[PDB]
Amino acid sequence: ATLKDITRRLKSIKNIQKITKSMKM
Amino acid sequence: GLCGAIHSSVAIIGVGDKIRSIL
Amino acid sequence: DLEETGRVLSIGDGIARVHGLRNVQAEEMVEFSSGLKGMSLNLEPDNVGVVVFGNDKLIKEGDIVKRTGAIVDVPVGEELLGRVVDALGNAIDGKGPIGSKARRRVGLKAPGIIPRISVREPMQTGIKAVDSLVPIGRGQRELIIGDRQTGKTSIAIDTIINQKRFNDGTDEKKKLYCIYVAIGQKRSTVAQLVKRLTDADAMKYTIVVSATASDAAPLQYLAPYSGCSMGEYFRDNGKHALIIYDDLSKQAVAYRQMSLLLRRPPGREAYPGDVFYLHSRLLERAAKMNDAFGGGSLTALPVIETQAGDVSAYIPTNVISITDGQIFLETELFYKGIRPAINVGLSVSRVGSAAQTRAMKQVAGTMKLELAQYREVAAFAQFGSDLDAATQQLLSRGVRLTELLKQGQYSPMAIEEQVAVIYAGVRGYLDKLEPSKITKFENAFLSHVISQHQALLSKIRTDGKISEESDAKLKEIVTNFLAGFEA
Amino acid sequence: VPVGEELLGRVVDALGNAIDGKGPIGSKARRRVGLKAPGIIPRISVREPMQTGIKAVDSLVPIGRGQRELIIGDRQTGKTSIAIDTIINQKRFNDGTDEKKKLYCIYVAIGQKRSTVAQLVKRLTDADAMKYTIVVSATASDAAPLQYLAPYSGCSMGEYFRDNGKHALIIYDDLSKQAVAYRQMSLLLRRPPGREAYPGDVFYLHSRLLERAAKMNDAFGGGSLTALPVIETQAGDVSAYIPTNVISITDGQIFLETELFYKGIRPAINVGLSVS
Amino acid sequence: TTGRIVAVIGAVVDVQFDEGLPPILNALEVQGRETRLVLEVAQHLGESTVRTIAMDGTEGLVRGQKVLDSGAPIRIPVGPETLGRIMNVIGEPIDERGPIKTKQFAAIHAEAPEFVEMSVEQEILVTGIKVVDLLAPYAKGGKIGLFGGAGVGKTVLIMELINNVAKAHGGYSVFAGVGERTREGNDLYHEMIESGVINLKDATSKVALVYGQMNEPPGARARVALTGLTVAEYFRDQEGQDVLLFIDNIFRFTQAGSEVSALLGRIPSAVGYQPTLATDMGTMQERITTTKKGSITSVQAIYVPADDLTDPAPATTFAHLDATTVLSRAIAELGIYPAVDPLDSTSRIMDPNIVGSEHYDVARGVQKILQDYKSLQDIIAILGMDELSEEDKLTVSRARKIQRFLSQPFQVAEVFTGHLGKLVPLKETIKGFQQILAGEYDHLPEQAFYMVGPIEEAVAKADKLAE
Amino acid sequence: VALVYGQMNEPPGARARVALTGLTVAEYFRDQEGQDVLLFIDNIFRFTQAGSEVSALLGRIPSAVGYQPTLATDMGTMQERITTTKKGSITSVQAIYVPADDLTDPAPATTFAHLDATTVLSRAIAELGIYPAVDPLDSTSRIMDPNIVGSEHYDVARGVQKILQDYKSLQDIIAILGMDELSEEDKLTVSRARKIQRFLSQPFQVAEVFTGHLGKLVPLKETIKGFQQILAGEYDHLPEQAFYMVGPIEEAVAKADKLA
Amino acid sequence: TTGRIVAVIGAVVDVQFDEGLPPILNALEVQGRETRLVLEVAQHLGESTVRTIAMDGTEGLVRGQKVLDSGAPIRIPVGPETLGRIMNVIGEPIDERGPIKTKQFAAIHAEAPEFVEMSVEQEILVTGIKVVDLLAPYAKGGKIGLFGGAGVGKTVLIMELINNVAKAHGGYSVFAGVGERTREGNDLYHEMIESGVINLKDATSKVALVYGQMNEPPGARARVALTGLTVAEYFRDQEGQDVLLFIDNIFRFTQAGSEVSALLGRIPSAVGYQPTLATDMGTMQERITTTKKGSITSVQAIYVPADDLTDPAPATTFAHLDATTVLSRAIAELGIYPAVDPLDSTSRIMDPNIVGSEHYDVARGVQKILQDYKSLQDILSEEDKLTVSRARKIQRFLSQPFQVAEVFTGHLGKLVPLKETIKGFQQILAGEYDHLPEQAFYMVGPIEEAVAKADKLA
Amino acid sequence: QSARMTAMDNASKNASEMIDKLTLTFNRTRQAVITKELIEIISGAA
Repeated sequence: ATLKDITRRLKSIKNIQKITKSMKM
Repeated sequence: GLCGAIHSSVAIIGVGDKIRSIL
Repeated sequence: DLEETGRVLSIGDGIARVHGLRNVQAEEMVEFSSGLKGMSLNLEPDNVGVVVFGNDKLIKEGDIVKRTGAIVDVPVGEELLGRVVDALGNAIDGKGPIGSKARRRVGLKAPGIIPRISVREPMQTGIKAVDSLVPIGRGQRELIIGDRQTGKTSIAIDTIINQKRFNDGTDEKKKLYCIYVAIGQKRSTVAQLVKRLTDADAMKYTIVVSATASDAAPLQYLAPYSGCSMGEYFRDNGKHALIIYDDLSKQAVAYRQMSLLLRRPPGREAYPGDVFYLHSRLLERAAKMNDAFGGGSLTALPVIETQAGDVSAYIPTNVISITDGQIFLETELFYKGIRPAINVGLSVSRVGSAAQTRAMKQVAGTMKLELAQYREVAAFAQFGSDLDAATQQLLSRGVRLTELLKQGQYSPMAIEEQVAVIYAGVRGYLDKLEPSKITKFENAFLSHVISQHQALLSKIRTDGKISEESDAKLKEIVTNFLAGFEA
Repeated sequence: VPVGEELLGRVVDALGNAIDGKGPIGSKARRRVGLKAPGIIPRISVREPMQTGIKAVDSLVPIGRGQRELIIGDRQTGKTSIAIDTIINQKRFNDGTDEKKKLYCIYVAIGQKRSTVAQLVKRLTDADAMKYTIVVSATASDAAPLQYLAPYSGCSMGEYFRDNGKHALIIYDDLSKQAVAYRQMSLLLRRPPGREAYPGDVFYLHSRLLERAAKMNDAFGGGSLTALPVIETQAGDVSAYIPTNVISITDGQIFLETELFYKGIRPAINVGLSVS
Repeated sequence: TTGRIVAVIGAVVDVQFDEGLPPILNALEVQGRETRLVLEVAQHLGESTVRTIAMDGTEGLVRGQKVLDSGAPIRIPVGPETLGRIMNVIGEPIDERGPIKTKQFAAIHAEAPEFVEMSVEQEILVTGIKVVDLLAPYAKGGKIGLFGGAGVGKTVLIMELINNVAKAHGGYSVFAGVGERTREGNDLYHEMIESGVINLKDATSKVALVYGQMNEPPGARARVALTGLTVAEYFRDQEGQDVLLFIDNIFRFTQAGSEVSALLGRIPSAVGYQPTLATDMGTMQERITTTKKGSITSVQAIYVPADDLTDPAPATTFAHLDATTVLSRAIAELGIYPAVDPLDSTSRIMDPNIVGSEHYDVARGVQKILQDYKSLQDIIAILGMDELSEEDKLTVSRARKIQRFLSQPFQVAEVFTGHLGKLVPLKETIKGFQQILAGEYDHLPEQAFYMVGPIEEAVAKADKLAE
Repeated sequence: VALVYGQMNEPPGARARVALTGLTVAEYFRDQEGQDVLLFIDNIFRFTQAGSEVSALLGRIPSAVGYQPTLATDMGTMQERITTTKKGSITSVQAIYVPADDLTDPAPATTFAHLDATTVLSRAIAELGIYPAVDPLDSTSRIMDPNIVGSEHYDVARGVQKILQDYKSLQDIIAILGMDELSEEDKLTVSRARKIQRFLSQPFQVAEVFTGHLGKLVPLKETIKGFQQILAGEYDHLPEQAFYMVGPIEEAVAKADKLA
Repeated sequence: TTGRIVAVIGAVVDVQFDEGLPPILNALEVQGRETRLVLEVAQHLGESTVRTIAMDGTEGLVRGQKVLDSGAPIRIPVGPETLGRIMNVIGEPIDERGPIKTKQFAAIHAEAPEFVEMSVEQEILVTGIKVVDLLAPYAKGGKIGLFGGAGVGKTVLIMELINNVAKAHGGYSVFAGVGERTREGNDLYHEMIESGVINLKDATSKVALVYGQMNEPPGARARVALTGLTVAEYFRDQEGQDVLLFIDNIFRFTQAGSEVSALLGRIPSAVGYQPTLATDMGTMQERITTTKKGSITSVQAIYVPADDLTDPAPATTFAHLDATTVLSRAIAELGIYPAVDPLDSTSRIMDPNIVGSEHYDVARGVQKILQDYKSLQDILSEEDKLTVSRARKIQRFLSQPFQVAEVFTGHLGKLVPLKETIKGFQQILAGEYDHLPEQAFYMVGPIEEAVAKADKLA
Repeated sequence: QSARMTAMDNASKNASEMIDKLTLTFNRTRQAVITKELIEIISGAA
């Protein structure tokens, strides 16, 4: 909805993407 | 966890901490 | 007479509209009958838009306005050193008159392409993260940028404090006179600031120029330029000066007030179209001169305050683009324990290696590469208990070098002290030391080497690198010191 | 505007004219609409319960006599229903003979459609609640000045009870629509717009109205006027400009959410975000 | 000199003078009014016409109505006779207790103290409020700001500070109600009578009250802060004793300026604010200060529109403060009171050389653990707690206990909490967080730490929670 | 049927007034004939948009999003005529365009309060293949009341909405990790909600070219019964696709039998 | 004719003329001032008054000060004598070497070539750089977006491009610094002298420099790209050349246009940009094209505001670009120079129809094998091992020693002809050199040197 | 181990698509905020 809210979500899903990839490996 | 339907499909002993927390 | 005089038509919000003054020049300083000054920013067919230098309660409709042949200039020279002045160079420290022998216009053009030479002399901050990863050279413009209370002023103050070792020396190339420009701050904050510089014995080579929150907008607008001209005195006489603009966000706000009230067209965030031009005129005046023009320099450290980390807002964008590099400070690093709160990955110096000594250049490269490799893997530093040793080592070297970039306030470090700590992490001597203990280790280690191994620190300075002999001695000291400290 | 007990059981427009077909309104008293709120001295601390009969409200975010408590939320979250249950709740006290426990009610409809106001009135009549209720209605096809005015006029009717040792409750349904009507007038008077095109003093519009809800000390009769203003949010953003403007006026708020509503949490009150 | 009203639009009144035009800031008196109506000169428009801001309602004004120049700005009663009394913007008594028995007066417009008059002294002022004392302590004679969106706890906190600091103060206090609730003014007035800090029968009153609440037109709300602080300036300069100045809410000064800005003929700046927002604020804030002549400890409640801390009004306020207490709805929503953001509250004196290494280390340790947890929350919300390393889930459990131990029942909040109020000594605050950080209470439940005073109550609560 | 037209080839004055022309025709039949009238308008947003175009030419100071300052009053003066009275009935159905899919846009946002029943369509739902693309958690009616539709109707409706809302506020986790990470409890609610979502779809007589299916009309009692049975778990064993694009619940049973 | 200043508001100056008014775009010369002050007409306000944008500072100006209509738009020196020189937006020398003695002058506002003048011929401008020529080739008359900040070898790439185009084709270059930092303008000038692309002692200079520095008014920074364009147009339209034009930075061209529009009181469009964003861009860009006479090809360094590729500025610019050169820090840190990302850099003329069938196949083969190598980085079989060693040798053969970096390094710089590049990567894909070592392919020119590097080091 | 490898591969893909979707929402909102603020400023000035 608001830029601050999206900013936090974006940093969160970016970390998850990396962790999920390492967990796959 | 994080292995899809591994625990749910198989779910008084049970080997695996997911077995007892689910049952 | 309507050629050299005028009458106020209207007055409000620091703007006087004046009839007459047909002979006034654009940007000329005129005088009201009350004694207050004004600057002629708008020359229109039927009036002059005059921006007022003070309270408008002393200006009324029908008041006479006079051209006085006034030149917008400030006192300039070594007499300003140790003094606190307003935007116009008037003493505000209560220590009497400035004994100024020379004056200089506040509004002057920057040196062109030709009179300059590549930036190549180090401007040492004494801050490990900066001197190693965001190096500043003399003549450069390096932005300090971050949200409120991220540690911006502290970087500037520690840099000023750092020059004392050079200024007390005999080397006629290393010295560096400092100018701190306070724009829009509160008076008590500036008073605390000068106390800090006084206790550190830094005021003796420092000029403080201050246009505070209650000062009229045009004064805040001029203050940076006034300070610049003071630094340009050193630049043009074969000397080296450092200017801090703390901060340019507040200067832009003051200029916006004037522009809007002069009814100039608003743009993004209500700033006028010449707001870039405002800061570019100022910051281009920082320069390194070639030997033909005296070899002097002016280095600028502008300060920009961002809002909620938005480095892409209008004023940040402008000053980022103008400068030669940026030191980005962040709130979540500050509270994580990363102090100074520098984002090493985002911060940049386009002058780079050219501004470093050989001693720093022999360790800064390795550190930069290892931290870059660590940043690729850092997200799962706490989510990789079974990942292979190679990436485990990158993480282990990683938050060790990061701990070594942490630094306390008010004790900037000599270059040889910096490289001795950076070498210890780079050559792998702390890989087995618990992360949380490194900051307290370095404090103890540094106190120990300064007091007992000054001969070692001199060898890194006199020889301008870490030799095999120095490497062996540092190995013995670090390893044995580490075992005693971790107990 | 016409002022007094003769308005009870009647539906009137923004100027107190009878719109219910029941005959002319004949009060012995009149009152100005734009009077300033009582200052510090005529007041005394809110201490008497204004019972809604809603468990969640009365227990968690209690309302007293003389208080202002906002009802806020997205469309169709149950806002009007809080006010309606509250009006119906007063029958228990109003049927009695103790005048200090009674609560006379005023429902101000601003910008609503006439059929909605009619269904509202049918509900209040069936519950035998209209007899102690004044309905003040400035609807969607009424000119902007009438909608702007309606809350103040209703407030004046309520201040009658307040200044005569009695207790009144007033509902402003809703202040979002009043702000819109006021925005129109202001833009067309060529007064330059501010945030979201609303006039520079959109806060003052609501703050002067809501300050007039007050609890009076015994010197001034001990009476009270309690206000339940209503604000409609968009996409559930309680933290928006106009919402926080009105939250920053009232003595608390009841925040309703669609998520809670459909989960079976009805009344759909968000506890953490609501306060008294 | 005499003028005539030529225009009226809301709070803005234009007056024409055939002869002696009054200077900007002068107070003008409208004739033919039942109660005194002051207009303040804001601009000279030209054509012998001034533009003015009214200090009361403009209803009933007529074009042609006579207006007298008083020959000075608004002047108000100052001195010891203001103590225990309530005044409005223009100095009139609003407490039904007759005239302010004084004859010393002061203009509400004044120059800020110069740079030479500044004091650099900064020593800790202990509040008994754990979160404030630990993380961002206040300083005696310093400028303190309490930021918050609507309904997050600015006023409750200011009232708790008045309770914890002002009731045992060695000098005088000034409270300025600026654009707030009249009900809160009545609450506070009768509370101070009950406590004896105001006495209606003898001269032992310690507090002077000035109010212009949100029931007043914008001119009043734009100027009441100046009135309130003028009273404070007298007690600072003509006496030399220490003064406490409380303002709720200083935002309302800027808001009132924005309400009339378009009618004063200004093009808007960002977010609908007046172009003069920052200089307006600067000329007012720079008077609110300690000097070499005397000390003012100022505590200002600061409203944050739409909860946005980047809003020009609060954003411009930060630089005027020495200590900042930032309240958050995100925290209040959790039942954590006071709703202080431990990762957005700062203080000049949070320095190891001032508070000592022990205090500083624990404060930074608390902030680190909380920032580490904040960064983890979102990851664990999706991937789960079981994915965390033992080191991470230890920082999670300790952080959640630390978050709770920062909450505290206030004496002034007993009507909201259902708990008896508590005041915690600084020594106990440091020890308590030290022990949690050190893992000394890892075995205790989370909730034991919620809504208590000293750490001994958390232990006792944990025992009570067993059975 | 009487027809009145002022389409998107017309200048804004015509587009702003043509709705009034339509209303006037209906008003006659309602009042001077006291008869049941149906009024269909496609599309009432266009009235407000046309108003925005003229307002810009009238030199008004604009309101939010560039709209006419008179948006709400103009709409009110028009909408308040579209109504049943004691004199006669108008059942009105107005198609309402939503600019850039933004329901908070002043045009659609101001329209809501003028309605007794709202059917809100969703692009996201259409893209999933659910037609009609009705948002079951954003469509409302004043007669959704147990005292009006009876407790059985009301209970099944609210029960359907509860399971759909419970499915909705799991979307965050599902989008990342999929359905296989959820608890057995949540998996059950997801499976039923997905079947309900599909059983809410329906072939229209009018959309036969696009669906490829014969149109279906379902009696109210059959609608109640079908969703009642799904909520009760009577068809937990059936595949989700069986519930897609059918009429009564019996067709979903027959469809599943052909699959397995 | 002579007009009079009636208004001065910042860099905006109004001038009244008694007789015929100067047309919009005409240069006006302010009388009685130390240096030269040009005012460009922007509007006819009515009542014999024009509104102008100033090309330098306006301080010290008086109402009534005399102003001369030049009779034309800003006119600048054009010809061979511009090569090696630095001029400003109004064509004045700023290198302190004296007048730029051309036999022609030309107006900086010139209409883009007409429809009938258009060339349909699609031709590769051979740069002699392996990464560029093979994978993301430049098109004659095309525009190339140059991406990457600093420290990625931008200037060395630029200098080598100038060196190579002059050496291979015989075409000169023009560098327009739009919002040039004065410090970096000095650095570039002296670096060009060191590399030899500027010669101060003879007439062999390969570039003409045009600088619009950051401290200059909006009007100057807005028009300086046009000045550079005009210098380039001479070499095309008068000497039949395939000319190179560098614009550093295109965003600062847009930004200066936004500032000028703001100053003239024009209402801002989306995101604060000028309402004329697309036409400001179009009237400039369309002058860069292939005509019957020759071509101007342009390399344009791109700044992307807020890293938002959908921002009006980059979005509008992207419409005019035919190729990209992406300079990468990751490629630089791997020691590969030029630091051009071989997968991110693209070209519209990478087509089996425009470039050869042999060109397309090999380049597609290099792309596939580099992407497949990245796929196998996560994880091999005999086929996978063969594709890994082939790709690693391809990564190195994409690197190149530059002629411009010869005095600094000592390593002989190489210009590699197009067909030599294609056959070089063709012989690696076929596995013909998988018999030979890997690091023999690092920092060499033609493939014959990589064979010799294996013949010598065996 | 196969199932975890599988599920995490898909999760990392879903995260990727969500990052893109969110970045696009972010940037549309980023642009809209700037445009809206400017339109309010222009309207006030006119």
